[PDB]
Amino acid sequence: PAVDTAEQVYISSLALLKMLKHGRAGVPMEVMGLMLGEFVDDYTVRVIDVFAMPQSGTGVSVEAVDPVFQAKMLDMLKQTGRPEMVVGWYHSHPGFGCWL
Amino acid sequence: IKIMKSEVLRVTHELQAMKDKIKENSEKIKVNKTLPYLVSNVIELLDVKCAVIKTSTRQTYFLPVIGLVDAEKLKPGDLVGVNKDSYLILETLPTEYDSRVKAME
Repeated sequence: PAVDTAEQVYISSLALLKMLKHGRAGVPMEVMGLMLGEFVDDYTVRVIDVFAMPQSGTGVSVEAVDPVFQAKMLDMLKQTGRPEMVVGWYHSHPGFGCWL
Repeated sequence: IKIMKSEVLRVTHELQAMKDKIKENSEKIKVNKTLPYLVSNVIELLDVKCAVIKTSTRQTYFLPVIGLVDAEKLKPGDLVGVNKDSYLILETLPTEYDSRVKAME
C-alpha cells in the first residue's frame, strides 16, 4: 500500500495557537511537544490539542520525550475530557525554515 | 506524648516527599545543563542579581537572571560557562591560564 498526496493534516485553531506560543517562548532554542489527535482515516490525520514538553538538555530528540511527564499529562487530560492519542510531535525551528 | 506520633510521622513524610522531589529537581537541572558550556566572562555585575556577560565569541549579552550559580560568589572578570544559545550562566570556572602563559614560567 501507500499514502496519497491528498492526505490532509487538520490542525485546530487551539493547536496552532499553542504551537506558535510555545515556539515564540522557546526562541532562541528549540522546543518540542506531543500532538494529540486522531487518525480518523487514511487520507487525513486530525490533531485537536497539543501540549508542551519541558525543555531538556538533549534538545529535540527521542530522549526529550519524557516518559513519566507524557504519561502523567495523558492521564490527567483523559480525566478532563480529552482522551486523544499521540498523533505526532512538533518542534520549533528558529531562523531556519521548516525542514527535518 | 501526642507529639511523638503526630510530629514524627508528619515530619518523616515531608522529609521523604521533599527528598525525592529534590532528587527530581536536581536530575532535571543536571540533564538540562547541556555540557558544551560556551565559555564567557562577567564584565560587570549590577543589581536588578543581573549580569552582563561577554562570551568568547566577542559579543556581550545582558542576563535577566544570574543562572545556576550565586551572584554573591561572582565579580567582574570571572570565567563562567554559559549556555550556547540561552547564554545563561551554568557554572563557574576555575582560573584558566593560556598555554603561552604557562610556557612563560
